[PDB]
Amino acid sequence: SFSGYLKLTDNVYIKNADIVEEAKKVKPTVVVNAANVYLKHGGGVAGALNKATNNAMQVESDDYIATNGPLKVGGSCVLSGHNLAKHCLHVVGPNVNKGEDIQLLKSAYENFNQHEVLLAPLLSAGIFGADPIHSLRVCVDTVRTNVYLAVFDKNLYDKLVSSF
Ligand SMILES: O=C(O)C[C@@H](NC(=O)c1ncnc2[nH]ccc12)c1ccc(F)cc1
Repeated sequence: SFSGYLKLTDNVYIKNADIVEEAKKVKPTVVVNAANVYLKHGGGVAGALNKATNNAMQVESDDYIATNGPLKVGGSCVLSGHNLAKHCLHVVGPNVNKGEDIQLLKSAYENFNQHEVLLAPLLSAGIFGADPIHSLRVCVDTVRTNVYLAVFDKNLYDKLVSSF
């Protein structure tokens, strides 16, 4: 059901789209969230996905943290996708604006290999502060399963495709 995506490799596809609108249209098995270790979904992709769930994502996330403690940078957990997908894979890429190690970006993308197909944002890009051209290269060199990337910023999408 994914449509209008540009094929970058055998398994990586990309589109200039709002991941919330894409998830509402496709209802994928898995939507990836650009999470932090506390699952505090304030801004960026996380804030937008949580708002689309009417805060149900944050209520579920707070119960998960109260039981399990925080995730590791480079780690993930599978929770409900609520009204957006069957599941949400919350993945923690390093936040360069918080001083985190960019070398953990490959470990973050490895979580995608546990799922046959995913709708996802570009990890550690945007307000997480990493070079998005680097994030796209690590994605295509790490993920082996079928990944549909939704890039919100139009200017960024154009820059990523022309430089790929
Ligand atoms: O412009 C971009 O694609 C990069 C940016 N993505 C979004 O904020 C983004 N991407 C897709 N759908 C969206 N809907 C509402 C926001 C949103 C970003 C990626 C990872 C991250 F950790 C933080 C931000």
